[PDB]
Amino acid sequence: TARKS
Amino acid sequence: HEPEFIGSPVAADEARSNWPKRYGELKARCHYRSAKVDNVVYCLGDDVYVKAGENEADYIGRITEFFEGTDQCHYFTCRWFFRAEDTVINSLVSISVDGHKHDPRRVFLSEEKNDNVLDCIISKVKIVHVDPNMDPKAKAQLIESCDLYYDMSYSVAYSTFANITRTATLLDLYSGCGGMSTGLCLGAALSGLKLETRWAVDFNSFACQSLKYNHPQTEVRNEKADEFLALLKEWAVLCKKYVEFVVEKLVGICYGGSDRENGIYFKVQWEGYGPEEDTWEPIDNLSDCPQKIREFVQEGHKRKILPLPGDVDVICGGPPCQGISGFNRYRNRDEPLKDEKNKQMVTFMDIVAYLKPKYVLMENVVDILKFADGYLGKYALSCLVAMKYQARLGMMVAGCYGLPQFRMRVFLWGALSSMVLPKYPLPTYDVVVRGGAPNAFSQCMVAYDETQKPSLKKALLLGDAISDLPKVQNHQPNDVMEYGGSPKTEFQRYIRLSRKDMLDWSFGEGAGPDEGKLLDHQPLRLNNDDYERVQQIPVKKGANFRDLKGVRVGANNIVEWDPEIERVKLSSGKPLVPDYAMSFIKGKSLKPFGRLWWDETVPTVVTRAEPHNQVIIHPTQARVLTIRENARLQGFPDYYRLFGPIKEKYIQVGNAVAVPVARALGYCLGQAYLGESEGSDPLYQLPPSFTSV
Ligand SMILES: Nc1ncnc2c1ncn2[C@@H]1O[C@H](CSCC[C@H](N)C(=O)O)[C@@H](O)[C@H]1O
Repeated sequence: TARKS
Repeated sequence: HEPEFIGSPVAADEARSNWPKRYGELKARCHYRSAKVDNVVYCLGDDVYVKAGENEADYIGRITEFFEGTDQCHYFTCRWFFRAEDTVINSLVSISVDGHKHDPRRVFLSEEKNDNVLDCIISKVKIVHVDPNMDPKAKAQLIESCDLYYDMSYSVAYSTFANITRTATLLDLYSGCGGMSTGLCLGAALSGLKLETRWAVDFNSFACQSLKYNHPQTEVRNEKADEFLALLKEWAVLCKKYVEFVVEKLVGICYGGSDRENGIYFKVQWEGYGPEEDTWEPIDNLSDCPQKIREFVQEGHKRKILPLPGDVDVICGGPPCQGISGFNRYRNRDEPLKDEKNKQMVTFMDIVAYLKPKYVLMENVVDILKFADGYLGKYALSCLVAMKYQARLGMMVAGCYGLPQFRMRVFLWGALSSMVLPKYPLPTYDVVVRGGAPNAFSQCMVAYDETQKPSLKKALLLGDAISDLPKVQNHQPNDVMEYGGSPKTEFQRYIRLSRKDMLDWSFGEGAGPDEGKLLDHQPLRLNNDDYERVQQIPVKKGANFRDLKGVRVGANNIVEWDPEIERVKLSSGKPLVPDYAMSFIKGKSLKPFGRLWWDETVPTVVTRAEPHNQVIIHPTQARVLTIRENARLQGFPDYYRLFGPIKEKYIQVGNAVAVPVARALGYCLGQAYLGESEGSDPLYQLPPSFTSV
């Protein structure tokens, strides 16, 4: 679960 | 089977140079150029599908880094691609405009970056860059060979979709009296571009009368936008085909109309008749004189009385959207377009779709970004993007450009990929912007950040704008009069400049009409009761209806009748203090019959001039603010003449886009248009030459 932000 | 970096490490010094922040949030022990995940090797520059959260769409990224973290974990860094859904456009990918859809295989390269454990990598993707301006065939060949493609970038700031003497025609939709277009052309002139409003469309006859007076050369059409669109369509075919009481000439054309069923009509002037005798006859009623129809079409086509596709460089508009605030803030949200009349938004984009202008400027209220989670705002933007326009969105506060008001509006740029996308001009006045930004579009406010302190001009107040104007009364029938004397302030010196000084070429060489005249200095004529009331409002800062006889403040700042005094009545026998005033804002309002002061500003100049629910009474004179005073507050040059009944004149001013705002935008347009723009910063600082003297 990459984490885009 | 467990992810492992491959090849030798990037030279320690080189890694240090390339990626400084990693040495000295995540920190690196060393960088590699490659990694192997599930039996497939990836390299810096490879484009890759990345695993996201449970049940969320895979991210799409360009690998920029491969490094071992100080936590001895294996990471990779990506510069993300946005799917159209992934942008601000969101759920509005599903819209289409005249057959223009969002290609699901079109992405946009962003500068957003994220780190990840190597095991999130899913697979490689063939993503190619297609030059928007490359030849059409090659372009299809390229797109043919790929999994995904991109022709533009996406930036979160100002929702920017962007590529990776001269004359220009402009078309003003929903033109009103021409606030936006007038200003645009003026700014443009300063850029060195000669931009002229060639056609204007508005269904209020008085607004048109105003625009046509100040811009004689422009083809001012008093009709509905949708009718104008239809007319255009039929005009196309007419050009392709090129076609007693006696008919001398055909002077006009229109499609449909107020009483008339759809279909073309021509305006005929009859032999021996003065104008004002000309009338509209249907197209087939004139099958009699097909030659005269010819005279008109060929003649109209050469003077370009109406635009065919390609004829219009710029389109600006302020399509009305109502029911998106107040009582209507909460109604009809699911299909806002079908609903009510947010419909003009569709029509606007329909005309853009039909004309395909090099630039699009779309103005509107901030609520389009709030109502139904910014639906209308997204819709406008989505349309431009599906039509393959570059685009950006920004919010501009009028007072920031030299006006005694705080009028925040939304402006949407569009530009063909063959054109340079315009920027937003920074504030020139030290008014401060608050948290007014819709968290949906949090990054579209055009303002300087606090981090940067730049010296800006002192914020303008009401006195700064109207202190030089001569006294007049409740009833003032003269729409043309003499100034009492010279202007007193820098602002006053500016709005009293002639058309030439303003670089306003509407009348070409030579001065226009009304030079040095005070126009429309007339207030709403209050009826005898209202007039009697304002006459009783003390002249002092903060004065309002509470200052009227027989009223007092009860506990909790709630207005009351003073038990000691019986209701007062005017000569008419009506109450001096009206009932609505007593209940307005739960009886806590200070607005009814409020008097302005020189100290103050008018947050938003509005279309109605009644003193009932607003502070609109002149500081010293027993009257409401005059039309011209509202005009100045709105940044109109003093020479810009308004026509129609007074109420209609107020409506015109109140609807308008603040001229200085439009002028600033005009400048940015001029520069982008002339290719005299600079690299890709969303914001542009106007030069010294602009701003003032
Ligand atoms: N259905 C319609 N067809 C054409 N014009 C319309 C219209 N509905 C509203 N309008 C015109 O909407 C303008 C929208 S207010 C526009 C102010 C203008 N942009 C300026 O800066 O001066 C007015 O002309 C309003 O009457």
